[PDB]
Amino acid sequence: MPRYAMAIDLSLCVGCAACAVACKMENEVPPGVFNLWIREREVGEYPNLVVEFRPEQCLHCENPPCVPVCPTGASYQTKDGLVLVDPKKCIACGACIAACPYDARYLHPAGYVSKCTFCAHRLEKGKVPACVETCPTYCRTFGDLEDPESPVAKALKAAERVDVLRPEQGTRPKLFYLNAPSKKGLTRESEVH
Amino acid sequence: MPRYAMAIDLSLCVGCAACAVACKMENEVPPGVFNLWIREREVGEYPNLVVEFRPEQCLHCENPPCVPVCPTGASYQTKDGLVLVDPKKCIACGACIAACPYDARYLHPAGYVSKCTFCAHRLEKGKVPACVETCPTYCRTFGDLEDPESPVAKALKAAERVDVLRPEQGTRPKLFYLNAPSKKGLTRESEVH
Amino acid sequence: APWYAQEVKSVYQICEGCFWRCGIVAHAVGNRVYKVEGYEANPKSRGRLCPRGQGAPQTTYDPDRLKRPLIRVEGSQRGEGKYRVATWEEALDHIAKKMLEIREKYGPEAIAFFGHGTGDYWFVDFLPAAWGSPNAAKPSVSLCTAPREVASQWVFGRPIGGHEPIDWENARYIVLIGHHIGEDTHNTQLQDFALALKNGAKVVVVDPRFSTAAAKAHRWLPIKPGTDTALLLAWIHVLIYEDLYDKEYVAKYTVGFEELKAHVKDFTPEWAEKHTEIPAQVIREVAREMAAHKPRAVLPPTRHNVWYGDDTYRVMALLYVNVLLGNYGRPGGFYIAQSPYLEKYPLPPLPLEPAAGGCSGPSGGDHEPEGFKPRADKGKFFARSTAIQELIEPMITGEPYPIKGLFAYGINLFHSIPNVPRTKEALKNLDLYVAIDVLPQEHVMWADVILPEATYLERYDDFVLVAHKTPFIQLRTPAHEPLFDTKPGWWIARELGLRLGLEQYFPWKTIEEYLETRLQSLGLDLETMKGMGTLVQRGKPWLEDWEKEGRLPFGTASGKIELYCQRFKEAGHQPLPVFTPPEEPPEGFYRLLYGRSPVHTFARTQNNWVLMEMDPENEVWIHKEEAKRLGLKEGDYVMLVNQDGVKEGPVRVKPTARIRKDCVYIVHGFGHKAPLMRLAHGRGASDNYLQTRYKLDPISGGAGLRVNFVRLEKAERPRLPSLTGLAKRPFDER
Amino acid sequence: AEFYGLPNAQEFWHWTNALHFVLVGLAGGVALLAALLHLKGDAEARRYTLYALMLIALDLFILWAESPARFRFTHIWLFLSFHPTSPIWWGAWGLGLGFLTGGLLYLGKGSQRALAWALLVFSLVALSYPGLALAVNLNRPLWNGLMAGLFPLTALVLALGLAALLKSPWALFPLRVLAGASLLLALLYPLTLPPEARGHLLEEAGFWYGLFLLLGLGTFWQERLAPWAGLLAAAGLRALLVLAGQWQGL
Amino acid sequence: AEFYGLPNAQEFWHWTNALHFVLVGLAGGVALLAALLHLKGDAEARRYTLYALMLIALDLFILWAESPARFRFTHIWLFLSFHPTSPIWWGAWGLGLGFLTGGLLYLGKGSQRALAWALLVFSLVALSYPGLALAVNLNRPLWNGLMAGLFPLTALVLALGLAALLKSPWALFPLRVLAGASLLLALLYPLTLPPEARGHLLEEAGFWYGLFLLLGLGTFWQERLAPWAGLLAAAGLRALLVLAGQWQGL
Ligand SMILES: Nc1nc2c(c(=O)[nH]1)N[C@H]1C(S)=C(S)[C@@H](COP(=O)(O)OP(=O)(O)OC[C@H]3O[C@@H](n4cnc5c(=O)[nH]c(N)nc54)[C@H](O)[C@@H]3O)O[C@H]1N2
Ligand SMILES: Nc1nc2c(c(=O)[nH]1)N[C@H]1C(S)=C(S)[C@@H](COP(=O)(O)OP(=O)(O)OC[C@H]3O[C@@H](n4cnc5c(=O)[nH]c(N)nc54)[C@H](O)[C@@H]3O)O[C@H]1N2
Ligand SMILES: */O=C1\C([C])=C([C][C]=C([C])[C])C(=O)C(O[C])=C1O[C]
Ligand SMILES: COC1=C(OC)C(=O)C(CC=C(C)C)=C(C)C1=O
Ligand code: SF4
Ligand code: SF4
Ligand code: SF4
Ligand code: SF4
Ligand code: SF4
Ligand code: SF4
Ligand code: SF4
Ligand code: SF4
Ligand code: SF4
Ligand SMILES: [Mo]
Repeated sequence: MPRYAMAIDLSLCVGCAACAVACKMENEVPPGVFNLWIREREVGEYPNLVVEFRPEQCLHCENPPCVPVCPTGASYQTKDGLVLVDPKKCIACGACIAACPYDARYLHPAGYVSKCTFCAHRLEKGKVPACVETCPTYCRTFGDLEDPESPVAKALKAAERVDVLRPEQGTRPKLFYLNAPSKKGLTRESEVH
Repeated sequence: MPRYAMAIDLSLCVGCAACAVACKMENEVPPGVFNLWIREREVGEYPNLVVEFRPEQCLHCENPPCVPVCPTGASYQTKDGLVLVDPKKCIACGACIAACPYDARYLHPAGYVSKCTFCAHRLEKGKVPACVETCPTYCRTFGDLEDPESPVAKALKAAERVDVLRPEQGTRPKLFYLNAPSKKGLTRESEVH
Repeated sequence: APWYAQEVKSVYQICEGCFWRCGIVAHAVGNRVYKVEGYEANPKSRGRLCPRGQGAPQTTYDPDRLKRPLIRVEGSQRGEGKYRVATWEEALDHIAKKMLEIREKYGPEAIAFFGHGTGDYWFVDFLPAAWGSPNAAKPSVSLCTAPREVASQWVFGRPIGGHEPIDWENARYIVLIGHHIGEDTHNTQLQDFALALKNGAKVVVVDPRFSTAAAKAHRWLPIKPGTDTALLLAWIHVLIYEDLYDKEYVAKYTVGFEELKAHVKDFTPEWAEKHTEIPAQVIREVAREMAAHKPRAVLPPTRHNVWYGDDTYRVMALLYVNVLLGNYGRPGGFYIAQSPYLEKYPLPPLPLEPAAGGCSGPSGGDHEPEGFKPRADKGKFFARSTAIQELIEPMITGEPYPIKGLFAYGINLFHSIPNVPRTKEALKNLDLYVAIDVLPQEHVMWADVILPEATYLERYDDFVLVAHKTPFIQLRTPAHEPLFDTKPGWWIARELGLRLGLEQYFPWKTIEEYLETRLQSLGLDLETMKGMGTLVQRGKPWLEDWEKEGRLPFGTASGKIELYCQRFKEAGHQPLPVFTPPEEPPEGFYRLLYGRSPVHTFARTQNNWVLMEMDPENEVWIHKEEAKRLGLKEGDYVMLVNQDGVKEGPVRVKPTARIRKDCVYIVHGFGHKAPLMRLAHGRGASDNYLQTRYKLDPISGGAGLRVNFVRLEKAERPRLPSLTGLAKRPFDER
Repeated sequence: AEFYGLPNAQEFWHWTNALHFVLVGLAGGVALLAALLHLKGDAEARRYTLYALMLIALDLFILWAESPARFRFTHIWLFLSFHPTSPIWWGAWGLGLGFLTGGLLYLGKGSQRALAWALLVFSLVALSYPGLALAVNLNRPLWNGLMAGLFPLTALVLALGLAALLKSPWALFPLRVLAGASLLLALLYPLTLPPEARGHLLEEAGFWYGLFLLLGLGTFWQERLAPWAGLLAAAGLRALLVLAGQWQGL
Repeated sequence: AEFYGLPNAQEFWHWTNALHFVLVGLAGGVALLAALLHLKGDAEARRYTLYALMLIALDLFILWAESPARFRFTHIWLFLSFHPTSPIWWGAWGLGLGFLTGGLLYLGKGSQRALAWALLVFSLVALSYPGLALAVNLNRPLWNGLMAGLFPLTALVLALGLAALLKSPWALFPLRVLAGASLLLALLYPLTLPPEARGHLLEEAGFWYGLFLLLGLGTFWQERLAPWAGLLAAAGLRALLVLAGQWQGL
């Protein structure tokens, strides 16, 4: 019934990869695959140099292309907006990886697809995700979008600007990048070459 | 040598179609068509009510899809970045209309296709475009993007954010919207209902 | 199957990820700490942790980690890697045997003790002093911090210290000279910096590289390297000559500024601009801007200060700017950090007990005839601190006097000390070489008897006390017992203490006993601390707390500006004029630079798969146009050859534009040549190996490192084992 | 939501042009038939060439009679320039040259296999350009890549459907194969669209679409309904995509 | 441009899932031949029905064989859930019911030629699903709408290529017709992509692409070159599009 979301204030992200490492430890994400990674890109030229540190992970899209594509039903979207995988039904076919626009998904070496989980295991015990917890810069917030006391909600409200990766896709990413450092918004590779 | 552009500050635009009427007048744009129009969209409920007034007209895309698709060579991009039509070659096939992602062109009743000209007629004689001159709010700026002194260059430099319509087509518009009212950026019909 | 829906045991710990020693909570399931977390109530981590802290646990579960003592196979050459497994007993006897031989032939001072880490209290500060060697050194002094500690001891009479006392939260204007925060991922500092960004604080980063901190800055001054002092002097000049400084602060807590004004007379924003390449106007503007925010404008001194070799001058100058903004001891700049009270274990005095900074009778009038031989680097620079890179010359020329026998406790000899060939030569020449430390790293293999030391999560370490607003104490309990034939450092020091007849210094049989005795002073018992972790004490932070009390904190009476008497009296001119134009790189070279990669803490983290996975190699930063002129592109690898011909393994080329054309930048700590650290092994380039030279700071012990130049030769992309494949080797607890 | 003035988002290609679209399909595909016939040395190659010429003429005539610049006489530029990136330019040259090539074939002048391969190539240009005239407009969500598949296959169903009405014996089997292909791709077409575009196609059309899908199924039923059904499905589908795909829509 | 960690942008369907793509082309294409041969009464309806059962089975084995989830036996869920939005799901049943159906047809029992209608339907589902399993991912620029057309056309080129090598008289002509349709759409495909997607395609594959296009032109020459040359072209393109389109790309 809530709408779970994550917001990352890029004006504060320094791209240390603490969240990324906290994730790997917590979810014991195996070598070679990542639920979370950082992307750092410069937009350039001296008087006007801009570096965007951008942590990427499952955005737990509100309209996830990775769910519909699943034949098994292992890819499901939860009532509060978490896209999760039930590995019991996963036939590791990769359809969801093909349909995920963000590279958030991987084949776990145990034979099923995995990806960030919004720390489902913690959310139920009433805790905040591990990446949100460890963040030194206090740039990531989390919570229920609909609860205005939520740290995501308040941050979205306080943001000077809010962006999302590949909005043009159908998805409605529920991971919001707040104050994007470049005036043109989130950095894209096509805008480089 | 210049790379011509236009910058419109949306934080100042009030959607009084002055520019739209000035162009209608200056360019004798016949009745049912328009090189320039204003779109006005509201975003949001009570305590966060934003209204975006947005003039729309040829963006004189730098990578104009409206040019390659033209069979005759009527549709052409100038060395300074103006997208124009040599009516003498225009067969009014409408290919350029099909290709323009911005509803910027029309079939003029004289038998050829027309659209915002960046007031090439005025540009050539050293004047600024009609829209730019008649504008109570001074939100539009024009100039050579390459000249750090030009009004557009300055405008862009001083902008809090810069946006462009449908950036994901890859047209590289040269009509920049500054300081869009909504945190999420330029308004799209898709983010409605 | 997930560690968290299974057995967990959660101890309060202390991170040995770096020396910030963040207080953490360690969660183990069996003998494997799976997650570590910061905890509020610990002023350092306050619930958060940096990447390295989160991944730090892996070393314990590193296959490659050291497991049992080892003794160099007699007859084999130190270079070679032939060792035989020894018993803790046989190793400790072998060491005590050799040490006493050296003692009874050369004296104790002929054994040098190099160390780093929490355990370095045993192997650097206590045990060598019990044994009477003054040649105990940490790289965090002359390879990092020494210029700023000397400068800070001269100017206030205090240390900047481990957890530097910048009142980040109330700062309104922060000027960073170097200080690549965000890359330097010291936990509380990043939190404090983030917070200050959040509260609207404005940041100015002075640095030839557009670094992460510059990415968050309102002004980036891409200063010409080695030119910072010129900038700072021009700031002192705008602050004084435009009369923007805090007069009463100057008038009441300062002594001697009537010397600074005259000194800086010609050090103009136009003079500075010539050298600096920062336009006079921006120079003037920044000075005015920090003045406009007076006592909430700070120029927090950076930590690694050992650049160029005239570094104490640079720090002095910068500390004067702070004084001139009258920010020291006020909200918004620096608070006064007081050490916490925790009584030492009662013991007889040590043969040698040093003083660390407080001077007036610094080195000369304080080291000579009293214990016995002086620190072997005693006359090389003015300051009394021991300079690690200055104690390895005796190892070779045997000059001042011979240094036979060297201990290397958790200290990278080939990565942390410049001039690796010299260090290697020094090792061969040794009668004894010991290497205590966790994984197998090039320098450890060169030892005569290696000692695996219980990982921070497996041992109890004597309390950590951090001077701070609020003085606190930390305690690390072992989450699970040592693995393999591994031992805690306090235990190794105790045995090597008993074996050398220093039993009076180690009258306590156990560390729990040792900790309890100490804990007893603060009506506290060990069990109790184990449930708290961190015991935070009061502490005075602002000048007003001192003053309303009748006292002021400093050295001699007040803050000496541009002063310190016995230097000007004898040995060296007093102020920072030494803007002294750095020697510029030869043609075809760049001035090597170096820094930190958020995920990695010096070179000891390359074999960590969790962390290597985030950053498997370093990358050389060269300007886009420079890279374009050389013929390099984004996919390219290159060898960096320094001015002395040393070549460093292929490193990826990063053209990307955040650097002057003047420079090149590589993260420190890569380029290991340690086949047994299977992941670390042949990746990236090592700056230390290219840092064949250094310019010694005559004042502090500093090894000025940014004085090396490097050239790029194209190289083939390297062939390396798959890191994931190596990451997957399971950890066999045996 | 509200405007002052209006964006020029009105239909630029009318029923008139959709007709051109159905016709150039016929034209091109009959020119392919004539080419392949000349190539098998089959006797019918001659009149199929006349037809491909007629349909080429009929198509150029309505391309011109429907052009707002019909009396400005600017189409000459179609032929005095080189615009390889433009489908309509390709289309002008394919048909045009395909009409000369097929003109000489008819008049037994200027060679004859080398003219039949030419007709083959120009008729592939003409069969190919319509779907691409649509498909290159990546701003129009309905004119996706499949248009480059739907238009060529559909132009074939038109030609073969015609050939079969004219009782040519060879064609009622290819007509069913190609009509099966076209209808399968036409059925999977909507599933190839982003939700909003499919929903737009379904709202604005569909029922017509779905009717054209059913219709075309009669190409596999009764012998003499088969070409009509195939013709109307293929033409209905072509015109409907042309009219319904002129949408930029967000 | 620089990362700490890495996006999981690694190939997800490897050369083995490109191999299955080729076989399910065959499996579905032949299953179509079979049902049509049934429906048509043809003597060969049996020969081809037991082939399609092998091809189908070979594929379903390769489908499980290549799945990292094989020894976890999770495929049973492919058949115990309703997931109409999922191309792959539709192919599980299309090949599953297509199997049973082809069993009940080969074992001449249960029912006759009402079952060939079911086999026809299931084969269309099996012919349709890969093509859509790719095109459904609107985040993959290369896998555009044409995949939904290029795969079924190409699967029949495979089925008819096989059929023609097992010397069935009927197979050559339709193989050369669908091979022409296949090859022409395959040629138009690049022109359908946005410039960066096309550029990616030409640098990543292309040669390979232009090779298989050229190779496929071999269906229109000799015999026992023809079925081969069209068969390698169809499987080339199929495997290459699966391999080259796993790009997300900006
Ligand atoms: N060239 C160059 N030199 C430098 C620097 C530089 O950037 N460039 N940085 C300088 C700075 S600022 C500093 S602070 C110093 C850092 O100096 P160091 O601490 O020397 O650097 P590390 O590479 O961290 O190596 C420490 C060693 O301790 C081992 N170790 C880790 N944990 C433990 C433990 O629990 N017990 C034991 N016994 N050993 C352990 C590691 O394996 C490693 O060998 O280096 C200085 N030296
Ligand atoms: N991840 C991580 N973080 C760490 C550590 C770690 O090992 N890993 N180690 C910690 C330790 S002990 C230390 S000492 C610190 C080290 O970090 P700091 O104390 O921040 O070191 P600095 O040299 O001050 O800053 C690095 C920057 O100095 C710049 N620099 C180089 N030359 C010049 C110059 O001439 N003028 C100026 N203004 N700038 C210049 C470089 O371009 C670089 O971006 O970080 C600590 N934090
Ligand atoms: O195919 C079309 C052609 C070929 C032209 C112009 C050419 C001639 C020979 C009259 C068009 O104008 C047109 O649009 C009406 C075509 O289809 C869109
Ligand atoms: C990607 O191609 C396919 C899969 O991925 C391996 C499947 O799992 C499945 C699952 C279904 C069965 C019948 C084994 C099908 C049908 C398929 O086509
Ligand atoms: S903790 Fe913040 S700054 Fe660090 S990687 Fe995560 S989002 Fe980026
Ligand atoms: S890999 Fe698993 S979760 Fe993903 S689509 Fe296949 S069955 Fe579903
Ligand atoms: S980001 Fe990708 S994997 Fe995550 S929910 Fe959205 S579509 Fe699925
Ligand atoms: S929410 Fe949990 S799983 Fe997702 S990135 Fe953060 S720690 Fe990892
Ligand atoms: S004239 Fe100015 S205010 Fe009026 S519509 Fe144009 S930009 Fe907006
Ligand atoms: S309508 Fe005119 S300008 Fe547009 S493509 Fe046709 S000829 Fe060119
Ligand atoms: S705005 Fe329209 S006319 Fe201008 S370049 Fe873009 S598509 Fe062409
Ligand atoms: S620039 Fe010219 S075409 Fe554009 S709105 Fe102004 S007058 Fe009209
Ligand atoms: S600063 Fe980071 S790496 Fe260092 S001890 Fe603290 S958490 Fe560990
Ligand atoms: Mo340091």
